[PDB]
Amino acid sequence: TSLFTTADHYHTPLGPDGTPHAFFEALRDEAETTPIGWSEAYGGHWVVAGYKEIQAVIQNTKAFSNKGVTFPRYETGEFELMMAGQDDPVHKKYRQLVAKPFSPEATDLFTEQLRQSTNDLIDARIELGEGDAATWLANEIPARLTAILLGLPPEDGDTYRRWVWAITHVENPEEGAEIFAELVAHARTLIAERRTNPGNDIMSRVIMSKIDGESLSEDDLIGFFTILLLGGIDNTARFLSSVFWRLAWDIELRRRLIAHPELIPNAVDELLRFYGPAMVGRLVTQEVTVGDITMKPGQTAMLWFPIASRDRSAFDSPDNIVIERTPNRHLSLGHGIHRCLGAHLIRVEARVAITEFLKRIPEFSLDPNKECEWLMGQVAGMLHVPIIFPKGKRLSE
Ligand code: HEM
Ligand SMILES: CC1(C)O[C@]2(C)CC[C@H]1CC2
Repeated sequence: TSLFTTADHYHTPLGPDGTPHAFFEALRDEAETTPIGWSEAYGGHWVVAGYKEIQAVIQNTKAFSNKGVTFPRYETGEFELMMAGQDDPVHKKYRQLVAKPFSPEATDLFTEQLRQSTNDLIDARIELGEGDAATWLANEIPARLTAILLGLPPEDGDTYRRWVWAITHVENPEEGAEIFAELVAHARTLIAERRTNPGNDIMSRVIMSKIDGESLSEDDLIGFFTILLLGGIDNTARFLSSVFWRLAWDIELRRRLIAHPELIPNAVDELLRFYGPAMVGRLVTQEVTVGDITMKPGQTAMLWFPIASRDRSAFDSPDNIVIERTPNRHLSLGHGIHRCLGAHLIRVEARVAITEFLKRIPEFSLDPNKECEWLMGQVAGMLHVPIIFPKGKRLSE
């Protein structure tokens, strides 16, 4: 009996705790014998579970193309994801356009506004003594951050979330395409507006940019817009929700982060290893052998990062969250040329999220009368995290 045969990142068996982690652990155990397995899901594809096997695939850009980065493909109409859905040299040229504003020295400029924002969000419910940490904080912190990066109105998080849902989760493909078409319409307007009155934001920047003497097509710009929006409203929101969930019941982890704030960055790294929501696909472009398996052009490999992150040959006590873990060479933010662009910014954002929350609400728990909900997908993490806590006081009247 092989767990690879019906492995499906959108349909992962959930254990009693609410998460797919029992299943991830079982699959990790099997992968010690079989690091790469065939799944009959999505018409048939390779599932890459072993840590060193994922490293081998991800370093091989000659045989594995990022044209298959989403599998099954995200609903983005005729548009593609900039950087993430491209290979070199096209890929490298586009990333260079936004390398500078995503560098650590540039993104640190947001840190104090991130603290203020997180605190203002906490204000909204602290007097109430209950709330969904996902909808209330985990979703909102990166949505607002993302809106600032894209030069969008920060109060329209619900609109941006509807678009993201269409791209990633809506099942009816007519609706999904229709709703992605709305994004495109809003994106065209914004681009036209930044064209005449540019600002400091990333969109303004890329609109004013030039590759090989030529300005980018509108479709390219829409691609930039789309992936950046995804990085925030999907990936970060789900990661932060899972973290809030863990802190809600794991009183031992919680008291330590409060007692050792100097440990928070390292714990964020460990949390990324443990609750890293993402998996990515690769399109096989030439015959290639990895370990025991020979893959063929046209086939797709899903890189199951969460399983690699629990590989006993790469991490000691992989099933434990050890906040002092170092080094921690997890794959939650990718590796190689497609390594997460947000990287340092997401670390700072997670650090601030956690620090201010524990500072304001050091005691809380899961709501016994409302259900948690895990969202399965290529990006997987908690969607609803209802909590209760002793009523507090706002900082800002
Ligand atoms: C917890 C939050 C996040 C996680 C877990 C995550 C995960 C990842 C992973 C695993 C990759 C590798 C893709 C591959 O190998 O094909 C990647 C790439 C990428 N990420 Fe994210 N991400 C997060 C947040 C963000 C944010 C906030 C942004 C931007 C605002 C962003 C922008 C990008 C871009 C542009 C790429 C492609 C870079 C390239 O192709 O060179 N991400 N991400
Ligand atoms: C899952 C992940 C990491 O996020 C996006 C936005 C970028 C790369 C892939 C696919 C889509």
